[PDB]
Amino acid sequence: MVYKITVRVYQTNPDAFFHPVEKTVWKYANGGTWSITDDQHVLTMGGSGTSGTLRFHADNGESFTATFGVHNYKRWCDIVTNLAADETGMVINQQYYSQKNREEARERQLSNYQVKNAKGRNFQIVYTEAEGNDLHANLIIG
Amino acid sequence: MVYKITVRVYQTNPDAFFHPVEKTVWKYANGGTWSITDDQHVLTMGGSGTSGTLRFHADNGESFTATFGVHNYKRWCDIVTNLAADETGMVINQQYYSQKNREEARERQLSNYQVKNAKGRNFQIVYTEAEGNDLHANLIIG
Repeated sequence: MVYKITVRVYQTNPDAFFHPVEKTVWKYANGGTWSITDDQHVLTMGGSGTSGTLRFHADNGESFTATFGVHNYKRWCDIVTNLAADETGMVINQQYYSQKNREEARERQLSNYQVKNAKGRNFQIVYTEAEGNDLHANLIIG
Repeated sequence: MVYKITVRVYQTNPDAFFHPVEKTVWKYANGGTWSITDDQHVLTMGGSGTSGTLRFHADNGESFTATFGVHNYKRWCDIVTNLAADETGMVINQQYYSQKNREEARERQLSNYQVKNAKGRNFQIVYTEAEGNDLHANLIIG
């Protein structure tokens, strides 16, 4: 059955402004689509076992990836900060199915995750609808 | 050596409606960003030698990828209409730097390319500004 993850982005700090610069979809479970409905990023997936990655960028150099997916019928999420120049969104998205620490993050099936970058800025994902096929999550930027 | 490719999408046939469902950026040349300015898709790249893939999807089931980038200081593009169910945009984008047939398609440095899918719908990419670091291309859907 189709899984959908609707993401709302909350920027709370005026000292920086992030905007999406990359939207990727993993190939498993017949892939999926990244779309927009009323300023909401909607990830529609063909089933459980795949994911999608949003990469954001602020004009001050700061950047992070926010990956949302469904592993064994349960939602998961992870945030990667301090990205290298050759660490684009498609690079990160694939790592959750090849790189050990990333695979463990997905297998944790978190309804919420929190991490900071080197500058101290906090990034959080919180699933407000954390069960079923219609998932909703807030992306909160500190 | 920063390159920018501005893409304008033209849909000419009311029997279908396509919309972007994936925007990827290849990791080479310090990667880059996919952005939006006045309904135009803007691919900014840190240098020559990388690319970005836009995957489009119609509600009838039709899909294709339009990849734009710079190879050897000249613009290039390619359209893939025979998307496998496990071939998302990030899959296609990487193949231009791993699969020989896609490598050759990139190294041809096309500023103009036309191709159809199995249903007979035509897809076209034309660079109206095919010179310099500020490149401009039309994506015309038949």
